[PDB]
Amino acid sequence: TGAAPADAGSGLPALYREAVRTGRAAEMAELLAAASRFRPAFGTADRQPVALVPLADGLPLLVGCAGTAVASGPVEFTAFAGALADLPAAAPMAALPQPGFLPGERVPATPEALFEAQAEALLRYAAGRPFVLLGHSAGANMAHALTRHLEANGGGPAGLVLMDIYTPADPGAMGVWRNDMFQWVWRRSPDDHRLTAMGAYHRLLLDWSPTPVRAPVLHLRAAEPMGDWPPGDTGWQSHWDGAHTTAGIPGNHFTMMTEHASAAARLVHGWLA
Amino acid sequence: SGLPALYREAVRTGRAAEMAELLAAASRFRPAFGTADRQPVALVPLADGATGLPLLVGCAGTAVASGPVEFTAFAGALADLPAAAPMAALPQPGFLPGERVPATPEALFEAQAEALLRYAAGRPFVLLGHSAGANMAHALTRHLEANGGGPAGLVLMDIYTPADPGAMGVWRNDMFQWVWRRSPPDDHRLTAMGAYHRLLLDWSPTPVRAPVLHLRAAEPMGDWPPGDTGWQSHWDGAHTTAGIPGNHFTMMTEHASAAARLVHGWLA
Repeated sequence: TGAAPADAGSGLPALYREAVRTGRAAEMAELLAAASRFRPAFGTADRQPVALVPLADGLPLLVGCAGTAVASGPVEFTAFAGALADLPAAAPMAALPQPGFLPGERVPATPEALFEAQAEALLRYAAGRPFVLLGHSAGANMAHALTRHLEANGGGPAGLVLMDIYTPADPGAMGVWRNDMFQWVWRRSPDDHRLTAMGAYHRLLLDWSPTPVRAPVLHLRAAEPMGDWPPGDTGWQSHWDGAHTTAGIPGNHFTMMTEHASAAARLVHGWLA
Repeated sequence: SGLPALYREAVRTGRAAEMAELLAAASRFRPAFGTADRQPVALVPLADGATGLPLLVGCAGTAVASGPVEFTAFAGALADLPAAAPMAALPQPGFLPGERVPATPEALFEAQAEALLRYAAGRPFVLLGHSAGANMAHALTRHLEANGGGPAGLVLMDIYTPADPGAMGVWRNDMFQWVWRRSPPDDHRLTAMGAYHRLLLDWSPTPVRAPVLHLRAAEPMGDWPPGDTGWQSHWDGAHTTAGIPGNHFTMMTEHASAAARLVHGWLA
């Protein structure tokens, strides 16, 4: 019936805005996931290329896998990389993008086509150097899956850093806060292209499950809830059984990797090698 | 790219079925008008009174190139038949910029009924629809008759049942392809189409009191392997049932004068 008549758009962005204004992020995410079925997609035979984006320069290569939100891309690491740079003996860093958010890239048809494409960029960028993968929010899901694929094919990273991971199919607090997230990722920045990419990766991440990896895991989790939590406990918190190290980072699900990315850089640094 | 570019990919790949489902879903985020906050509807005059014939009111259909322009071929023929009845078109709210969609069937039809009865100024009228517009002319006849009025007639052209469309199920993709070329569809027309798909999927072919002139296409728009007449529009209990030259679309393009000579004679 109309939450903000002043808005004069009509595409998916306007429909997106009207979803978040009326508390229907879940309904909208499904819409976007169904929409991505009509985006051309690349498969393993004709993989579109992927280029890692340099981020900074005894430690292994650090590789940040971009998230799958509209706000996501290499940019999301730049505070972390900048804080990482001015550290003594700091690792060199790169960034793995998720293809399709930029024009006019295809999304993957399958996870195998994605990880085959990201894995060839990765090994070409790293040479024989050991690497450690990292990712935050949905980028944490994306980095664990790439890990699965690397290890399954006889390779792998030296360790896996997973900042504030949740299960998309079992969202816990991240479902309760879904509309709150959709709010943030817009303002942080969104066209139809980026929005259907988010839809396609959301479809990918409905088949995701919290399965083990060989690589030692570092699990960073925010100190503050991003939304409100009526139960009043820390039941909202990200979890990872069998993590080598679990470490709290000040800030919330997002501000841990902006206003407080300095502390994450320091703890990552003290954990490597 | 947007919903225009997804729509064409769906049609290019034979998936107009999923595209109608998507737009139905996408439309549930369109701002809507209820009966309380009604969006005004205005009739579009097409042909002047040339009696004592009733006013013909075509009901606009629900696809992306529907509206009062779909009655230009028909209304031109009508205006050069001798002693013609006048005619106006009734648009469907939500397809033009800045317009909202109807929240409920009740909201749309109270808006339309208001407008239509204003414009008539006492004159009896005949509701006329083609394709999904037939379902809308029917659904408004039901609404009016339920509330103590109604048209003196109803003209259903090539009406199918959306939930169980038979041949229009088979040909949905040819439908979508043609309605695009006829147009240039934007997000706002695709999302309106979707809103009207949602309401039409609940539509059933209930009987009406007014006499029904049923007009149907001679030719199968798409191919029909069965080789029989199971592709044709079907209205049991119609007053009159006439075949009109052409297929679902050209029956109101090239052969509109055929439809209009026939309507004209049926009315008088």
